[PDB]
Amino acid sequence: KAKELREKSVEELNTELLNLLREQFNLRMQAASGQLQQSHLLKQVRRDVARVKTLLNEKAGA
Amino acid sequence: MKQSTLALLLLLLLLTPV
Amino acid sequence: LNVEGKAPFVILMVGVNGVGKTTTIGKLARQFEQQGKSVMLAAGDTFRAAAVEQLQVWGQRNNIPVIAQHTGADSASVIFDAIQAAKARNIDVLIADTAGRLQNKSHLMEELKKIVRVMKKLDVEAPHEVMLTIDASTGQNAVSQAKLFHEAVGLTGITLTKLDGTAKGGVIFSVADQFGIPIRYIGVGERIEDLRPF
Amino acid sequence: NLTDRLSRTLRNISGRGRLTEDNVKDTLREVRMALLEADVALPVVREFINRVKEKAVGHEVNKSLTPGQEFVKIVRNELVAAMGEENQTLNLAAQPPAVVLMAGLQGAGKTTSVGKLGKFLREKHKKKVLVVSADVYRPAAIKQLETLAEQVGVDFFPSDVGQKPVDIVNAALKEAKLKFYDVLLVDTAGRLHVDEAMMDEIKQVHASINPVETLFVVDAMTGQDAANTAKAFNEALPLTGVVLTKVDGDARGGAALSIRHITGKPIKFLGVGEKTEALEPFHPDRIASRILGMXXXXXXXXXXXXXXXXXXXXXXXXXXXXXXGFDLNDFLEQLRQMKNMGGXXXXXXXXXXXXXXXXXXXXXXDDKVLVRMEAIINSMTMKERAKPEIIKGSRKRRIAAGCGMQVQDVNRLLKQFDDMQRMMKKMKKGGXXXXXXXXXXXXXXXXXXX
Amino acid sequence: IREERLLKVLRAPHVSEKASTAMEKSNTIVLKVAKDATKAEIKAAVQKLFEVEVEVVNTLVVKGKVKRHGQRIGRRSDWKKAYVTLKEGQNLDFV
Amino acid sequence: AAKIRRDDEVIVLTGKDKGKRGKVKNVLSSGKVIVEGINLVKKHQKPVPALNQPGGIVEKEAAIQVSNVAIFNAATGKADRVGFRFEDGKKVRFFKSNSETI
RNA sequence: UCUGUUUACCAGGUCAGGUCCGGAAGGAAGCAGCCAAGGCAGA
Ligand SMILES: Nc1nc2c(ncn2[C@@H]2O[C@H](COP(=O)(O)OP(=O)(O)NP(=O)(O)O)[C@@H](O)[C@H]2O)c(=O)[nH]1
Ligand SMILES: Nc1nc2c(ncn2[C@@H]2O[C@H](COP(=O)(O)OP(=O)(O)NP(=O)(O)O)[C@@H](O)[C@H]2O)c(=O)[nH]1
Ligand SMILES: [Mg+2]
Ligand SMILES: [Mg+2]
Ligand SMILES: [Mg+2]
Ligand SMILES: [Mg+2]
Ligand SMILES: [Mg+2]
Repeated sequence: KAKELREKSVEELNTELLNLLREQFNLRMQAASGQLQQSHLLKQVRRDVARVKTLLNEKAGA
Repeated sequence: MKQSTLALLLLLLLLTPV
Repeated sequence: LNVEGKAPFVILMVGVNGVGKTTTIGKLARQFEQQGKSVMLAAGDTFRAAAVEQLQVWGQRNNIPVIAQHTGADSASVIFDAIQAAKARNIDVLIADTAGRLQNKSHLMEELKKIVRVMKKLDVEAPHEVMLTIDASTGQNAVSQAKLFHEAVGLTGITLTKLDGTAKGGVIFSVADQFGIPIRYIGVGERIEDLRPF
Repeated sequence: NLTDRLSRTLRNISGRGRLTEDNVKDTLREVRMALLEADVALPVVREFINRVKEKAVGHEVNKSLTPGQEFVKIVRNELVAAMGEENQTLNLAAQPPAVVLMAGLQGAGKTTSVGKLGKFLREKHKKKVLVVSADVYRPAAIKQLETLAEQVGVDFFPSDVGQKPVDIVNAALKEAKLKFYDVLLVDTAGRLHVDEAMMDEIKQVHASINPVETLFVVDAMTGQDAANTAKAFNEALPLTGVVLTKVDGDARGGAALSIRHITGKPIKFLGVGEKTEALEPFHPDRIASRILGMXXXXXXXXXXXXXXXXXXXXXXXXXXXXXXGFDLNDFLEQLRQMKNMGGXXXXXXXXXXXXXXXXXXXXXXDDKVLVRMEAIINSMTMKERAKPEIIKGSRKRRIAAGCGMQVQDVNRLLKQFDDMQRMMKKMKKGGXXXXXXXXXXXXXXXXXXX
Repeated sequence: IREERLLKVLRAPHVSEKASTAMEKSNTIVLKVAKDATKAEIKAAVQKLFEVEVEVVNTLVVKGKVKRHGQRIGRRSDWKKAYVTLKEGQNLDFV
Repeated sequence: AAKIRRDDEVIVLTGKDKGKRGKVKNVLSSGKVIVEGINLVKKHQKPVPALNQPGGIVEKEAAIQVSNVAIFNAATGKADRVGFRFEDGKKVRFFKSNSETI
């Protein structure tokens, strides 16, 4: 990603980030209940979050 | 009855994966 | 199909429950007796209630000797001894019945394999033919049927039955595309003359 | 075998968080192509999957937001309400007389199903059953019914090919009313729905008998023609219900769905083996769950069938363990009794919690292993069975040589009996709720499989 | 409060016999929550995320045990447990 | 700049397999490779019920030092040594003897 | 000369179960249970 996210406005990013947090919450809720088969997902989302955040900053920064 | 379920359930079962 | 030149030429009939194996055997028996072939029948269904009697009745109607044994006896046995009586009467073709079995049971597939091995041990070259009977009302599940049946007994042929119904039996296309197994006959009713060449 | 395709499908969905409607779509498409691979009523595939598509758009669950639980739950419950809304317990309504007919296509399983019903209702009803074959057409069909009837211990009414089906069934009904029977099972010849002389003939038959129930018999492998068959049989004959057979094959038998779409008649029974005992009450929860791979209804039904055939023998093993303690006598009794109820697919489907950790391709052959155990413990002197700790090297040479097997196997079996001895003791000493709750599922660390 | 903080509070359902007991008998659920979250934020977060009505949240802190792995002495991390009272009104279930 | 890679057909210079040829399954970081039909060991496996793993002696393939295997020239039928050049703008491998690309 | 009792494989017979050969037809080595029996104690 990260080219893809780069072309979105700050608002859509802010809707995306919250979505990612809901997804993350749900995922670790699954993993905590031992119902999670693919674990590769946590890392997927946990990192995507960072990506988004790192953009928000530079859009405010400059 | 109970003791039936108890015994044979984890008898058959517990025999398979253990 | 060429049944010429063997003492006898033996055809194994395989397929899941109710597809038309025993009736098809009847039909083939007629078809080849019409061509001047000497034909006899193995009832290789010693498992299901009246599975042998049913074929014996067909053979009684067609004046075709049917080798028969008790319920609970071995199918492969009746098939072998049928090959033997076949040789003894100097006949061209024995048609070996088998009990219906679901292809995914997979022990019964092995039973069929055993039968094959039997016909192999009597006549080293036999059977030269393994035919799978498929119902027309069936379909892409019969894909899987063709899979486990061909994987098991190495089918040399396929006969589609109940094509007198509304079913087009299109699943053949997907089967023949996969396994390259030739379609031999189409069954078009419940009488003795109801077999047709594909 | 939808579970291969449906597993990749709905498991795929159950992975992705806040799933796009596109993999929702693709998954629906794989359910469509899956039921298309099952040769279930292809137009009805399209209809069913369109329904599942519309249902799967807007659901929310606070328990777990996972959309895969939504697709599994939706496909399940929807197949449930379309298949008759959890009708297991209900079955057929019994009146003091009852007359039921079995109708359908050539080879669907009618004659077999008649004898299954005979046995089942013989067990549940505590009443008298009479059966009759209206089939003068298929060779030895009447004899087939006679054999099955003799096997299930059910009175048989004689008939021959020289008669007319109407006269036959009229005679049967007359004798039945005269001899005070209740449940009557009439097995009819297989016939094409487009064969007018036959369909008319049995319209006349029905007219003569006046049955309370007409059951259409469906091979689970039946194709797209099902909807056309069910309708035809429902328009002339009309049927009051459906029996779905050969569900022990990998065929998904959703064709009955088409059959229940046109007819609207309930589906009462699941034929699940070639044996007389193989009649089950149909249940959409059981067939849909059976497709999905994890089941609560079939878990309670196979634990209640295991418990029904094993009640007096686990009370015999509990009385001998009350007197002499747990031995290879009480274990061997458990083995023969356990071999009589034996099946593997009805066992793994009862436990979804263990099947979530282990591959679904796991199978121990019960007919092999069980009878092997019975055999090995049949090779022991009675002192070695009541006192297993004295079994030694030469003894296991003797046991292994007796049944014609390997010493390693005997070691393995005595190992099993050792574990079950321990388990018997742990069950004996502790309270039932504590011994059942204190059982631990061990991971050598939370990191999985290692 | 901000929602972004909320979604970061609640780690996991706590599973045990005590837990089940309260859940059945007193209508109460048991949570492992971030070490720093407070009764306010947990009330907020359950009421928000599970969308059900919280009465009161009682909490405690569990000191992790001390372990040995291959002679080495480690310390399991601390954490915070929360007994969360739901009003008789709602019925909370694991599907 | 890695000389021996996945799926190359190689010939074995050293060890009990000297002279044998085969196909590379994978490489390991330590400079070890694992080759088809090469360097079978008989390993004893304690039966594991969770993985439905039976017991017994499993013949398995054990890693071999990559210095000991040579990239097999199919043209010459001889073991070869490898080198690198730039064709197009891309870095490519070739055989030293006939100086032909791979 | 009779009674109880015991005595796992390695005296004997039947040899269930299971297992080898065969396609079967059927044989077969034989564990267990039973009977002599090895005894002995009591008479
Ligand atoms: N309409 C029609 N019916 C057929 C045809 N071939 C067989 N049948 C019918 O289908 C039914 C089953 O036939 P049968 O020969 O017993 O099949 P099977 O495969 O031998 N049964 P099993 O597996 O129980 O031994 C019989 O009623 C029979 O008359 C056909 O070409 N058309
Ligand atoms: N595996 C399995 N086989 C079944 C089941 N129900 C019936 N069968 C089998 O399918 C075959 C056909 O059954 P049968 O009772 O003759 O069907 P039918 O509908 O009476 N045939 P017909 O139309 O000729 O009268 C028989 O081999 C039988 O043992 C089932 O639920 N499972
Ligand atoms: Mg037949
Ligand atoms: Mg019938
Ligand atoms: Mg308080
Ligand atoms: Mg406090
Ligand atoms: Mg720490």
